[PDB]
Amino acid sequence: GSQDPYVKEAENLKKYFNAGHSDVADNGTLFLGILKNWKEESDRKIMQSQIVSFYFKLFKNFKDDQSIQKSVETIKEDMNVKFFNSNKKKRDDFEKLTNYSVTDLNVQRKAIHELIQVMAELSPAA
Amino acid sequence: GSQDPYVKEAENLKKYFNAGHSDVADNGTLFLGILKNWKEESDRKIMQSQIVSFYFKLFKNFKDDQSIQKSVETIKEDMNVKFFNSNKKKRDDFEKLTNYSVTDLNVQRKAIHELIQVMAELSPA
Amino acid sequence: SQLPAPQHPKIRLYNAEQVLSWEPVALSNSTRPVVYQVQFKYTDSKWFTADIMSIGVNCTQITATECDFTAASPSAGFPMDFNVTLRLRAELGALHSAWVTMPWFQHYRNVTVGPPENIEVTPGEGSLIIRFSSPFDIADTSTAFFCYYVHYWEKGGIQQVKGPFRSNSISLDNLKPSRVYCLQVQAQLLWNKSNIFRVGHLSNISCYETMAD
Amino acid sequence: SQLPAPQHPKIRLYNAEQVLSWEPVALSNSTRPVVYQVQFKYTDSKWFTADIMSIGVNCTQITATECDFTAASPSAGFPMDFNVTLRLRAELGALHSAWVTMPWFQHYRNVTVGPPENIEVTPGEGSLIIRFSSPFDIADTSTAFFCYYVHYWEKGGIQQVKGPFRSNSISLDNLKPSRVYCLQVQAQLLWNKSNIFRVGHLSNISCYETMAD
Amino acid sequence: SVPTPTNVTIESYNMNPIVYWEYQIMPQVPVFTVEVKNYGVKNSEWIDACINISHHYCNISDHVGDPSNSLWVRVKARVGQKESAYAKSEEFAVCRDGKIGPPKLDIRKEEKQIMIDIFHPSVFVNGPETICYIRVYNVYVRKNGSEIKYKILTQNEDDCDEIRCQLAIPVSSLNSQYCVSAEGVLNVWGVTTEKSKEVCITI
Amino acid sequence: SVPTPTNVTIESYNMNPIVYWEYQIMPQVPVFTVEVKNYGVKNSEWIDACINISHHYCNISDHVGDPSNSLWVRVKARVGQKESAYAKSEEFAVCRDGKIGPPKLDIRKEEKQIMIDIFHPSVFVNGYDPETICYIRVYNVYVRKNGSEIKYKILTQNEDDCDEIRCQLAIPVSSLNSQYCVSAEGVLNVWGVTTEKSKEVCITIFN
Ligand SMILES: *[C@@H]1O[C@H](CO)[C@@H](O[C@@H]2O[C@H](CO)[C@@H](O[C@@H]3O[C@H](CO[C@H]4O[C@H](CO)[C@@H](O)[C@H](O)[C@@H]4O)[C@@H](O)[C@H](O[C@H]4O[C@H](CO)[C@@H](O)[C@H](O)[C@@H]4O)[C@@H]3O)[C@H](O)[C@H]2NC(C)=O)[C@H](O)[C@H]1NC(C)=O
Ligand SMILES: *[C@@H]1O[C@H](CO)[C@@H](O[C@@H]2O[C@H](CO)[C@@H](O)[C@H](O)[C@H]2NC(C)=O)[C@H](O)[C@H]1NC(C)=O
Ligand SMILES: *[C@@H]1O[C@H](CO)[C@@H](O)[C@H](O)[C@H]1NC(C)=O
Ligand SMILES: *[C@@H]1O[C@H](CO)[C@@H](O)[C@H](O)[C@H]1NC(C)=O
Ligand SMILES: *[C@@H]1O[C@H](CO)[C@@H](O)[C@H](O)[C@H]1NC(C)=O
Ligand SMILES: *[C@@H]1O[C@H](CO)[C@@H](O)[C@H](O)[C@H]1NC(C)=O
Ligand SMILES: *[C@@H]1O[C@H](CO)[C@@H](O)[C@H](O)[C@H]1NC(C)=O
Ligand SMILES: *[C@@H]1O[C@H](CO)[C@@H](O)[C@H](O)[C@H]1NC(C)=O
Ligand SMILES: *[C@@H]1O[C@H](CO)[C@@H](O)[C@H](O)[C@H]1NC(C)=O
Ligand SMILES: *[C@@H]1O[C@H](CO)[C@@H](O)[C@H](O)[C@H]1NC(C)=O
Ligand SMILES: *[C@@H]1O[C@H](CO)[C@@H](O)[C@H](O)[C@H]1NC(C)=O
Ligand SMILES: *[C@@H]1O[C@H](CO)[C@@H](O)[C@H](O)[C@H]1NC(C)=O
Ligand SMILES: *[C@@H]1O[C@H](CO)[C@@H](O)[C@H](O)[C@H]1NC(C)=O
Ligand SMILES: *[C@@H]1O[C@H](CO)[C@@H](O)[C@H](O)[C@H]1NC(C)=O
Repeated sequence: GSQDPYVKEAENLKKYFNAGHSDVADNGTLFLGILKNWKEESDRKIMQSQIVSFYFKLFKNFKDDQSIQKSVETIKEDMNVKFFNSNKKKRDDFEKLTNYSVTDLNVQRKAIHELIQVMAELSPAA
Repeated sequence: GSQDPYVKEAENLKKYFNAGHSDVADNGTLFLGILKNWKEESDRKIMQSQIVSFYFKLFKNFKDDQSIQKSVETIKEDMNVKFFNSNKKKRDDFEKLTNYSVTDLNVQRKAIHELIQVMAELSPA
Repeated sequence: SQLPAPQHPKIRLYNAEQVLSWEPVALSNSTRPVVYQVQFKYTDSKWFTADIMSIGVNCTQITATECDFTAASPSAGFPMDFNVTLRLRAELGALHSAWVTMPWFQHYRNVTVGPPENIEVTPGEGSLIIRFSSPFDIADTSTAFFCYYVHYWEKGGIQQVKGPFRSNSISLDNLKPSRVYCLQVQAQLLWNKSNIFRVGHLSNISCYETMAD
Repeated sequence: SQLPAPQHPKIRLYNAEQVLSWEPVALSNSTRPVVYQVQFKYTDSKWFTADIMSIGVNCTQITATECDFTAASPSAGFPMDFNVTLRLRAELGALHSAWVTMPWFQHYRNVTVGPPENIEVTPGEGSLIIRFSSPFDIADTSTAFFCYYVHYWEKGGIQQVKGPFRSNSISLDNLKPSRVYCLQVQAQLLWNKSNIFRVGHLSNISCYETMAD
Repeated sequence: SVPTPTNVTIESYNMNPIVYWEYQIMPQVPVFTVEVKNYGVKNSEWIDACINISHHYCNISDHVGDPSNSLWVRVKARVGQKESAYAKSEEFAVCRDGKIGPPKLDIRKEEKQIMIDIFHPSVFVNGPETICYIRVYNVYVRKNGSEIKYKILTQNEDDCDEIRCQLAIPVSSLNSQYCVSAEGVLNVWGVTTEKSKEVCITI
Repeated sequence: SVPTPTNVTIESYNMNPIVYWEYQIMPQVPVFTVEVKNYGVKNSEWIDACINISHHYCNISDHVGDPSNSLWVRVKARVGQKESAYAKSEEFAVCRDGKIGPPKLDIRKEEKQIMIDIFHPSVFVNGYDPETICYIRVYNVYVRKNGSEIKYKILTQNEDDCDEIRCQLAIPVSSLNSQYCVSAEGVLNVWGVTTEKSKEVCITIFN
């Protein structure tokens, strides 16, 4: 009946990737096991960010499979709603950080430069 | 004198990478500009997580440069203290998520499987 | 080649309805009826054809000058949280017109909320009990809910507003017994993300007399 | 080849000191002195040689049976937040012994805190003023700090403990005037990350007489 | 070669799933073994549930980890000393594919209102912090000819506890017939529990 | 070819940095141009600070963005219509390389204690980018009673001890003759740069 739009589309991708086969149960879990260890939202957002960034990269690889484009882009928007709270700036800043190439010589020089002020505010505000 | 251990080691890497030259100022900022947009810790940790994963990735490529190994892993420990609160489990869970290959056929099938229950708890309680 | 674009499109966001309408496109030399194609896109996404698989209704190469996304079934249509952008064009075979692109909308943010339905009032001793239906059924109450206001006043008196209250039933306590009171019910959609509120339309006036004892 | 490993190593974590010691290794047929090598490692790190470049003290190829990390200069040694693991071995040229690996330590977590230094007590009207120095100087007070406890009692009386208090000066108000009181000062190191505490050692007992009025 | 079983299905009520299958009639009486494989356990392999059993069912309530975690069931047949190939079932999520009992409703009068108590279904009996629980209660209250739907969220500490949920509806002295039925909605898949037995009361 | 300047240095006090350089004496009077380039500005380009100036200094307080952001300074010389190559300086962080004034100390007696007021240096109080990393995190307050000194630490984050105008410390005292002399210094947040030590203020217990 009434269920969040991702459920319908997520199980559609489940069939396309054969994620319903009994062989997926092998070799533990990627995200579900870790996420149960961290109940504090600060810890969760640290882990969820890496998980959300993972799905966006995965969907980017299958942007050419037009069979699943409907299911993919619906889940992407629901992630934009649940995780980024529909904040377009939050979504756009997130995408910039991901796309930085760690082999771009200019990027690492700027990264090494900004390191001090990044470490300066890694700890929570007083 | 009394300063967090990263400062001494971070500016040593600046000299090694020539991050002190005036040409680094070009092309805006990577992290500093974004980090000033988000003051709420939930928003900060979302951004900082991607930044911390970036530095760990960068350090991993230079694991063979013995000139900077002391400075590199000293900064790593200070990150283990400041960002992960010295929680080894937090550090290890973070390291696991990063090492996941997005092209491993087995990994994406499991990711598509766990997607439903991941989305279920993306929002705060 | 090129055709004239459809004229003056409108997005009707009333209650749970989602209807896109436009003025038909005609030609002087018209050989066959012109069809239209509707497409939707999210904030940073690809354009999709509005077809039975994508949205559950057939809105491409259709003869009608409107398309109702919410007609098929409950919860069908675009999710009320999503940021949806629509565009439209008229085409006659190989010929097609320019894309008429609508402004972006989020359902909770742009909806025109109607009055509460099926209002029933029963008198009590110096009070009036009001039971009513919600303006429309929301899937997730945690993300959005309704706040109701009752505008009550004695006949020939000054306005008084009781509210807001979450429940669909309220008691108008402390009223003058055996006196006529008139009331109006008005809802308010609250979306926690928006931190701005949508003021719903008021219902018709209806006056009732309280009991004696 | 192979040598006997150093015997009974110990890590002294007292106040701000960080000293690794061990029992010497001897041979029957010994022509020249045996040296030792100390190495340190972080939680998920590489082993580093303890040399003037790495840690500011030379603890590689050394004849001594100890290695003092905090002796060189102020702020020298391992950061008191860090998870530090040390290992040790004896070597005689090509021959060396097995690695004796110490348990991991965090200084705030494993330190044995000493008593407050330079305690000065001055009597007041029905009171005693206590000023003292901190057990050691902490770089970041927000990360770790001291809570002080004063164990005071009248001669022939029962113990009473005032505390805890953050300041290095305290007033023992509400005391019997012109009476002798004996006191001890004891500190407590609190690390907010651990939310577990290091109980400091008490100072010597010293008795003082309060003022007249 | 012994034939493989057919039509393997899983039916769960109150998170107690049972495996069913069909087998052809044969001169001998065949015995079966039922094996379960859960998602979310380290080094997951097929766990034996029922061993060399002669009937066509197997209760696997003990093999239910998280009611929101997928699980698979396969069954093979043994006749004499020769066994058959496995008959694997579709993935089964107790929260999604299963069904939950109705909540218990209690009604009582007060001076100016009616207190409706919505007791959680018998599943949530203390006697594990899973995704599968109730997020909203659809409480249908029919007064005379018309019924209006109410929504009570479990997250509201002021309206629900772990043992009960309450809803207060004002009433008047005139003749009125209040009939109340309530159902629960699950968090992830929106699966509706069975509708409670409609309890009424009159003024 | 006109020679390039030499020995470029930057000295900052109270976040007012001045650029200095040396140049050889010549028959004509040469003029210089000083250009600043900050880190953290989109499409960063060199900003002119002093234009065709004849002396050997240039106050660039207006070109200070974040006191913790690096900035670079280069200067060239012009004689007649011919110019010289630029003389670039090392990177300069106002918070790291600069120096900050001392705090102002006020002392006053009460019945049972002494209230020490530590007013922040005049840089941070005014009616020069705000919300910066660069500020004081702890105050090292040294209290000498007769011969003996004990170090105190007051954290800026403590709302109960510090506000936007001052920081306070309360020390209990007794009736006997005592000489309390107090000096205080500030420590910067990231680089730990210590401000100048305050002028020692004393007080005596005559009663
Ligand atoms: C400060 O830093 C130290 C050093 O890194 C940490 O101590 C280590 O902590 C890790 C856990 O993060 C330990 O790793 C464990 O090792 C086990 C095997 O090692 C044992 O046996 C060898 C001898 O061959 C010795 O090293 C030692 O006696 C060990 O006891 C593994 O079996 C463990 O894995 C198991 O558990 C995990 C988690 O449940 C599962 O995922 C695995 O599949 C497996 O079941 C584990 O990897 C390591 O042994 C510790 N070293 C020492 C010397 O103690 C401190 O924890 C750290 N302190 C803080 C506060 O951060
Ligand atoms: C919803 O998505 C739309 C589509 O991107 C956003 O509208 C446009 O956004 C771009 C990029 O931010 C702007 O350049 C346009 O000016 C926007 N259009 C209009 C008409 O303003 C819209 O901002 C999104 N909504 C939210 C709340 O983020
Ligand atoms: C599980 O991992 C092993 C290697 O670690 C691999 O051989 C195996 O195929 C994996 N399981 C599945 C179902 O792919
Ligand atoms: C800045 O980026 C441009 C391309 O976007 C590049 O050509 C240039 O070299 C970059 N700046 C520096 C100092 O490398
Ligand atoms: C959509 O409706 C129109 C009616 O004008 C029809 O011609 C067209 O074939 C329909 N499309 C599909 C895919 O059924
Ligand atoms: C919805 O409202 C927002 C803000 O008022 C506006 O920017 C947007 O254009 C509106 N959308 C439509 C379709 O009117
Ligand atoms: C309210 O008044 C309108 C007239 O504008 C009418 O159409 C509508 O039916 C009335 N509502 C009810 C419940 O009678
Ligand atoms: C370290 O000290 C020992 C003293 O036994 C000395 O032999 C050795 O040369 C020293 N190492 C260095 C690098 O100076
Ligand atoms: C330090 O303390 C921890 C527990 O707090 C203990 O596991 C460890 O062995 C200790 N290390 C030393 C060197 O005493
Ligand atoms: C405390 O007593 C010990 C004797 O055990 C002595 O060595 C030490 O100096 C005394 N401390 C002071 C401050 O007098
Ligand atoms: C198995 O199920 C199918 C479809 O439901 C049905 O046609 C068939 O008769 C069933 N087989 C048995 C043995 O009941
Ligand atoms: C299955 O077995 C469990 C105990 O193992 C029992 O509680 C449950 O009621 C059984 N299922 C049914 C349907 O009886
Ligand atoms: C310039 O600096 C160098 C090195 O610091 C010094 O030797 C030289 O004397 C300086 N020249 C002048 C003119 O100050
Ligand atoms: C530098 O200039 C600023 C603003 O122009 C001024 O406030 C400051 O006093 C000047 N400093 C010096 C040393 O001249």
